[PDB]
Amino acid sequence: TYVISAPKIFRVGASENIVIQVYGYTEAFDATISIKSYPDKKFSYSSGHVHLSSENKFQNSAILTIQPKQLPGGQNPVSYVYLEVVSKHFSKSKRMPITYDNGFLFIHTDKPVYTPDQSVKVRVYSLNDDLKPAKRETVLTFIDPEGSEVDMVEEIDHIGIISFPDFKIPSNPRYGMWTIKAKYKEDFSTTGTAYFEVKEYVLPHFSVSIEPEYNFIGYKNFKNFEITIKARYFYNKVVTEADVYITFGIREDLKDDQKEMMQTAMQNTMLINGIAQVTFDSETAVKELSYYSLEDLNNKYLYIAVTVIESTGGFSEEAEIPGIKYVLSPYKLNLVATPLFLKPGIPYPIKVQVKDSLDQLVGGVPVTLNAQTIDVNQETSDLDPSKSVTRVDDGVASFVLNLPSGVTVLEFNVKTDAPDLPEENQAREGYRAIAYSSLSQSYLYIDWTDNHKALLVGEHLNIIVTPKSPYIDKITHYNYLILSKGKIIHFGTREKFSDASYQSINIPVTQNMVPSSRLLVYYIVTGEQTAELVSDSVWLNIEEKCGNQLQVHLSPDADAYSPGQTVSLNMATGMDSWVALAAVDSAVYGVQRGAKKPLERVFQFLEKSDLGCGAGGGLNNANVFHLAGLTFLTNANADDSQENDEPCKEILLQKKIEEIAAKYKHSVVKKCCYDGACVNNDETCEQRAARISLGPRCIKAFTECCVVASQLRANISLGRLHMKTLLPVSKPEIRSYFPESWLWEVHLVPRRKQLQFALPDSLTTWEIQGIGISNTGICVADTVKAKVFKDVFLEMNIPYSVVRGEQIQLKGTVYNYRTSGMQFCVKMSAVEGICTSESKCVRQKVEGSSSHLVTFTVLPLEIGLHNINFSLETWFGKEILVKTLRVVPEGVKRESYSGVTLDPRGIYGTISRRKEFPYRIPLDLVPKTEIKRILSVKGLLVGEILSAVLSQEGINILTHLPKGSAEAELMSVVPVFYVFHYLETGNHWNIFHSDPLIEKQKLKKKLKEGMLSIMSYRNADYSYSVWKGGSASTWLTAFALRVLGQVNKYVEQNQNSICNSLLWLVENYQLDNGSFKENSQYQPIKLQGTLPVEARENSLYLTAFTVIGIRKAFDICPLVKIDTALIKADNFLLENTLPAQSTFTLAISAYALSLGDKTHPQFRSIVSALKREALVKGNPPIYRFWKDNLQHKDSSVPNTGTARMVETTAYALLTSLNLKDINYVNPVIKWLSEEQRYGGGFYSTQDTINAIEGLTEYSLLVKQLRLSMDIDVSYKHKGALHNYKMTDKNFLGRPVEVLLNDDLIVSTGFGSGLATVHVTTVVHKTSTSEEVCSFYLKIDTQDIYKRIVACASYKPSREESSSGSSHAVMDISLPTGISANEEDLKALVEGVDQLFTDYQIKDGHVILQLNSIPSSDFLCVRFRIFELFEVGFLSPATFTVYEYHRPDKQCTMFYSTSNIKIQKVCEGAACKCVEADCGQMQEELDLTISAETRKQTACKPEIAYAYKVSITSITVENVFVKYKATLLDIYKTGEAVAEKDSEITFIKKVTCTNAELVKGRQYLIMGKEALQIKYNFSFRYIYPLDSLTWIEYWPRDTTCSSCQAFLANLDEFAEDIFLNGC
Amino acid sequence: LHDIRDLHRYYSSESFEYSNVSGKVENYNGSNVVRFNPKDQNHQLFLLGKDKEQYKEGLQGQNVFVVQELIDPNGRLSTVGGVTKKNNKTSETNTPLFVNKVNGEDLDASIDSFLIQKEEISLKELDFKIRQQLVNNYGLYKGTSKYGKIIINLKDENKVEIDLGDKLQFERMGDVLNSKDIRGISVTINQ
Ligand SMILES: *[C@@H]1O[C@H](CO)[C@@H](O[C@@H]2O[C@H](CO)[C@@H](O)[C@H](O)[C@H]2NC(C)=O)[C@H](O)[C@H]1NC(C)=O
Ligand SMILES: *[C@@H]1O[C@H](CO)[C@@H](O)[C@H](O)[C@H]1NC(C)=O
Repeated sequence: TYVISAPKIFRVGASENIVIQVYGYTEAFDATISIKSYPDKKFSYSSGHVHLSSENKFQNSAILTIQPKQLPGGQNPVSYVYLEVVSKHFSKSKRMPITYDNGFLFIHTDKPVYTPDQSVKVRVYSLNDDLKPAKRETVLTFIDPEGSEVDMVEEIDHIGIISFPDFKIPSNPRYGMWTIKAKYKEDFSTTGTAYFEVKEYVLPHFSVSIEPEYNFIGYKNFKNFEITIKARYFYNKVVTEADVYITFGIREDLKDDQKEMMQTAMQNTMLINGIAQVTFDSETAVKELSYYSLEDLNNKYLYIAVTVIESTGGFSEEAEIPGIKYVLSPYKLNLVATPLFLKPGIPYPIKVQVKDSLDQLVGGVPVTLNAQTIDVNQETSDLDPSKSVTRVDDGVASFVLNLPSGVTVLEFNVKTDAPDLPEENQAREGYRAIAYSSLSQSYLYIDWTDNHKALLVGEHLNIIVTPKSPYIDKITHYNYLILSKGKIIHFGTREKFSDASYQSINIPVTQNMVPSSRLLVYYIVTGEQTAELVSDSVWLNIEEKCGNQLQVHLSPDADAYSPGQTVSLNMATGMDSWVALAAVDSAVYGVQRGAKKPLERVFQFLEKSDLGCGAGGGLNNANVFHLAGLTFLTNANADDSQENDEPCKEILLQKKIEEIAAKYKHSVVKKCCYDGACVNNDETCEQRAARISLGPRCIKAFTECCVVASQLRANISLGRLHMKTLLPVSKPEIRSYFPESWLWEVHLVPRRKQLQFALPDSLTTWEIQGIGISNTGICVADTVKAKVFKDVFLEMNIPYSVVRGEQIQLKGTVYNYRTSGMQFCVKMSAVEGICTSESKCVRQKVEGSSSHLVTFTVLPLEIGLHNINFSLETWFGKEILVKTLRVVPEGVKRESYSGVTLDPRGIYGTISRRKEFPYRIPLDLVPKTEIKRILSVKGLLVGEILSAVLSQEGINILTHLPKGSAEAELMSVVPVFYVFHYLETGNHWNIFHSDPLIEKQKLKKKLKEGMLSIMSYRNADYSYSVWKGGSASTWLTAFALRVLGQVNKYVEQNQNSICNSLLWLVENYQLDNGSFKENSQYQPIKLQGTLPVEARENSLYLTAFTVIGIRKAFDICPLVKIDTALIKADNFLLENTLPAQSTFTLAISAYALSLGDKTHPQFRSIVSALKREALVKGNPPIYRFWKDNLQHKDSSVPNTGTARMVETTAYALLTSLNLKDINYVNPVIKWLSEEQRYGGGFYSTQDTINAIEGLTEYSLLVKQLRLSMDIDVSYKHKGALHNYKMTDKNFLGRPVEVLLNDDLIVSTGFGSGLATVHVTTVVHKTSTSEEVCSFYLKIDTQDIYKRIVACASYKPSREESSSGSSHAVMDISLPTGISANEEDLKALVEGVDQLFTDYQIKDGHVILQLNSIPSSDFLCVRFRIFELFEVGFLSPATFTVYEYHRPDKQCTMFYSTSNIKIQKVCEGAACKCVEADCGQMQEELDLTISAETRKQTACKPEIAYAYKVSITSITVENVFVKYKATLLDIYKTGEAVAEKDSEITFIKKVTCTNAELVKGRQYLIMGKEALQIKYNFSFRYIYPLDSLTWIEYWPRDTTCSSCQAFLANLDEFAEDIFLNGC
Repeated sequence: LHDIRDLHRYYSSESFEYSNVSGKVENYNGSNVVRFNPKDQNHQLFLLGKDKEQYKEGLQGQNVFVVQELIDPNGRLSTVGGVTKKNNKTSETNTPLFVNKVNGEDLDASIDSFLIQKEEISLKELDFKIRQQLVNNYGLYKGTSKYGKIIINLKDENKVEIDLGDKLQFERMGDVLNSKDIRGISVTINQ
């Protein structure tokens, strides 16, 4: 008979292995095979002429191979084909399914967790069916955590290490589980998938740790679990009092972003001295709280997450434990290479294998084996139970039961008999075995032994062929067959030993078998009735020997490196190979890097191409061959494969509110009550409910739960009370950063290559991994950690900025990481403009593995001045750190209105070859501060907009306007888009002296990365939304469309998205008149009018706007349904503009029609309307523009432009520019290109996009004009400043800060072209009194520690509606060193009661944004602030609030964060320096409110002592030197030599008119330690006496000029210090 | 020349390959002999294949699979054949290639692969890697392993054999081969 083996499936592009081997007599005979198509044997893709003979034992092999044929998408092509073989003696073939999976996609993201703005490194290792390079073109597609695509890109496969382009995480991304999929561009269904998690980084206030009783939960504890949390500041000093909030929850796994929390999660065991603890009764805490009533029912995770809010500062810190596996039984059995089919007469083996809750092998466990059986005679048998014990080296507990030939199904249970494990938690498993049924009564059994868990390649497998049973022994030859990675790779024949039963077959283990393999062995048995094939088979796990041993090594093999060391790394291979380095901050993975495996991670996956299944052995010679992964081709036995195919799988008081979730009926109501009660005592419940929009459905859920929690706070409870009910809202925050990775290069290493480099200056354990791929396959190498780190180092905390003549406290901490302690000595460098206490080596001691606070007080008089060197000294180290100090003035206005259009050729209405900008000093100028002003001269009307995009990298907004809105994310793409549009659509790419083609790549990019930027604000329905998670705004959806449509010209945007984004407005938000309704409450503009008028107007404004959008973008989705809509819309506008209500309204209406049919008679009417409305400067027109009003001609165009002014005129200009109205428009752009400020469109956003578009689109419509002026910028009286020939070569020259105090003069020669002079002049004034207030404000600092309460009301302009403002922002400057309360603010925006919609602390400013500032009354933010450091005579910051879209509404106000008085005099600054820093003697007597101030002035870490003493020596005589005092009692032991009773001096020189200790009196003293001048012939120490020393009279007067109430406390304080320690 | 111990020492050796090497003939004895300065010494090369009677003139920078057959103390090493075109296309073919071990009635066979790293390839170099592989992965030249025949396929009806019992094929070591032509190798080992 013949046998022709082959896989169960074929694969396209797959070299399909097919052995043929046969029992034919002597006559040699040819054998050809090939692949032919379903029922017509016409197509034959390939074949093979492989001629066996008695020489080849009649056996052979062929590489058939079905390539690409049927490509028709939709046709179910390819499904099924025909295998064929040919000879002289027979011919036979087969119908057998096939597939499009060829190879493997391996997605190597550099690290697996990112934070906003990091750049994801990525590459792809890809292999084919043959685990070789597999060159192809591949395509991935990142998928945001919500499951919409977001990007895409293909790339070419030169070697197998496809290298894709970095994917920049959004400025403010969609936080959570990302997914990168990858597919083969061309044919082939093969799929890669990978993930990464985008979490939101937050700065940590103090280290919160959390440690659980043990690492799994087990029957033992489950009525308890000692979870210990430990809080501590970075300054080596534990938290004291703290408020702790721990909430638990269950969990399916650790790829599950979600987990069902659980009510009654203990609150407050207030942290206390750096620790708190609670035990967690899991039994209770799950039952009624989830489907989990038996612990049994639970072999999933327990989630813990604490929130520790510091009691003193009021800060807050969160921490979590992802999960903690629950466990029934701490062992886990699993059979081991023990096939589940019994051959009869053979004794059945059952090696079980015990493992611990940590998947290591565990020996010496006893294991019982009960088993159960029925006869073919249909009789049962309840076996006697056997017990063995698990081997020690093996982990295996091996059994064997001898089975009565007539056995059929055997059923076994298997358990551990831990003598100390209770019955329940004993570990168990069950299995079932069934007989190789064969009517020839014939069977087969093969096995083999080897004492170790893996067959080393090179070894030799002796494997025992026992044919037992077959009614007879007429066996000719035994034949085997070995597959691996889905392919047969060996096959052969041993002659059967005529005499005896069994023999051995000795197969070498070959490198081709490397991950594993299977073999199957058959003899062909001639039963008299019919030929029987018979065989058994076994799965062979073998050693993960690589093909190319790649091994990486570091040159200095030392286990620690210097933060900067140059160091050579080595590659290694036994065969030329491709490498692929990477150096991740090892810390990402870190926390229990689950054992699993490193290189087995890939091997596991990459061998699910093992078609087969099981430990081995079938059930029919079919089954046997089946599970092998094969179906075979042999006329004798049914080569069948019972239907379909075998999806084989792994056989081889706040609780009182929390009950009121009883009004579930939607998630949003949950959140409604939850954040409903939260904590709001500054307004009533129904005051908050008012602000609720989400739906009167949850308003009850809000007022209900709120009152409940409000009365409750009267009952749970100094004046410290703060309710809560934690829920991070399921947001992935992450209080630790992870540095960008490196060494991400590929390399060609022929057996060797070495490539030095010094590793990055940074405290990081660099795990530097390095996979390789070559013609053997993929081989990840053993990693190589390379932590770098410096032993001791200092950091200083400099502030952002300080005002001139504010006295600043400059802290820092010095790091000891050596195992022992040591001595340092940090000294700061006196830089010219900065006062200080030196006219010094204050050597301290740092306890080992810790850090000693450092500080310095300074005080700058010179503005802007920077630079301070810092130094420290250690026995074996002296190191210098440099720093730079931003110094500022007070209240900052910049007036730019100066500019010119240089027009030498009079093109524009006259000849501009001069403008003088002079000095104008505003009588509000802050003394001794120079007037800064910048000059920005460029060719082209479109030259600012060009210099802005090609002088700075990375896309950027064009104003000071705050990033909260989605609108700001959109406005970022703008200036690139317009630049790229003007650059490309007017071919001007030849501007570039450089390579233009690549300058173009850059902009496409800038354009794309910027486009994605917005996605976070894309909702699920395709509707975009103003801010994140904010109800869809009909408005921003349009504007998004508008800007998308625009950028589609040059960067294709996703069609399907844009369709639905479009299909959203029109299907839901177009009234039965054709106008569009806005959905959310977002007020974008405030229009003028009566309450009725407005709504009318407002409606136009939207409908016009949303047209321009659909209009702008319509072209990527011309869609019958939305053309209708466009018209019904267009209709309303024609039918509803023309009794024009505002010029602004008109203009959009106009520009919007302008983008459709621009001949409807009516349109021409409107354009008439509009065109009639305009105004003009000089006769004839040299300037035209429109004013916002409409023919109400108050005519206050008060020498000043305006966000809305520039807006409307851009709408006119844009309408006109459409109707190629060329001449009209000139004086219009003369006035824009002289309005826009240095850099870009100054007034707000919305105009600036239009005005830019205008400016561009016109410089496009009208021809350019070869630049060739000869500009000259020059001081009226001072010598000439610069002057340069302008040309099309350079026109976007440098700016220039005009230094000198003189009138300036730009002044081009004759020449030609158009150069825009802008000159944007900044100045600081002391006052607002002058300015125009559009908002009523109030602000001050409350004490009920300290907190800010800022308010505002909108002052309506005449004609205006009483509703209050449009989308607006409040902007509070914080006083120098006074952090705001992040959490307080989060509180305001983050709730259904949201008062604000967006907070942010940028550069020393809290910055809030909401849709309105009602005039009805005031609107108040409040939030608390902590004196981050000691500032000394602080100048005020400012509380400003303007309207986003019309900044012309800037009410500004100075305020201060403290009431502190106290006098001096001080001239030109030489005053606050003759007083170095010297100390302060608190006033005699004292006011109540101090038991709190007195303690705190103690252990504050800058207090290296606190000890009461009295002056025994202050030499009355003049010229005599410094103090010395006798100590009386020590509260905090100074870190210096002397003990209670001794005298210790006190030093200070120079005039200090600010404290005089009276000799013979006992002053209490508090400050840092004494300065050691260690030794140059023997002496001492003592102290500074600075500005936070609390030198203070101890009036032990006990009766004097009637003292008291100050002694009660110093006698209090006194016996209070030592005990409360610190 | 024949023996089992030796054939395990010559084919396990360090192979090398060179290019951009141009030289000008001199005949030592029979017909030819050459030399080249590789960057460390000064070698030698014996041309004597049927392709040499077309090249008694000299080498224009070809590819020379310079593996040592014997050596001089100065490091220079004699060699035979191994020359290829240059500019030699850096094509990389993954070729079929079987291996059946005979043991009288027994046969342990395996389907496999060979990697041809060029466009045209010298039968010397073809034979050196065809045996280097058997020596390190199929138990060649170690015990009863030493006799056999390599049947290279080249077209429906052609084959170039190589007895394994001896490396006496100095003169065809000049022959050259088209990479893409080779349909599939097939070895049979008789122990
Ligand atoms: C601290 O600051 C001073 C002033 O900048 C640094 O002085 C410079 O040192 C470098 C190296 O010798 C010189 O090239 C510069 O010219 C110096 N600057 C000037 C103009 O004084 C000094 O290096 C810093 N201290 C240390 C040790 O780095
Ligand atoms: C709160 O009110 C309840 C009911 O009036 C009262 O019994 C209880 O004393 C109060 N709670 C506490 C602990 O002060």
